[PDB]
Amino acid sequence: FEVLEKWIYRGIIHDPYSEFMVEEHELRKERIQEDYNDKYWDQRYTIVQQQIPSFLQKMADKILSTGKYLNVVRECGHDVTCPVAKEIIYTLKERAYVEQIEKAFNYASKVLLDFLMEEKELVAHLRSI
Amino acid sequence: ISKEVEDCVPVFLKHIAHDIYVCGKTINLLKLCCPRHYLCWSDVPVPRISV
Repeated sequence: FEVLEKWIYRGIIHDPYSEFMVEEHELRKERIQEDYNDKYWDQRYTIVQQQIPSFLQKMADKILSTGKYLNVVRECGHDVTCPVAKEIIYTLKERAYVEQIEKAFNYASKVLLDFLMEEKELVAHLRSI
Repeated sequence: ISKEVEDCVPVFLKHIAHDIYVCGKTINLLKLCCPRHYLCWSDVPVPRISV
């Protein structure tokens, strides 16, 4: 849960041994200066199958998206900070972790979309194409 | 409603044999379609587990 708390609230994946469900491929070696593969949205931050906890399999896809979105603003130097980092504890009969994963996921997409539609404004570039 | 013709009158009473079947398919359908504010999967507040 401590690893997921870092990945959901920041792009960091400390994961000293290869155990966490998300993995970070060093696809910078081939795609850098020119993001030939647009790797960030393709094969930079990718998923692992046999290291999924089996209780988080319903939120499995969302977790990856939750954290990848953080990087493409944490890559460009605009400071991205979660408003509050809430701690998460295993529990049975009470999926309170579900609501928290969602509260973080929604802030992630919201921040990236707002920055993109004002900074790197996409609406104007799309007209002048 | 009865397993084969072996209905459990003790648990179903044959009454909830049909009702249980219905509720299961409707929640699974609405939820399947999309989280709705009133239910939104397990967004429903403190429903006593009871049973």
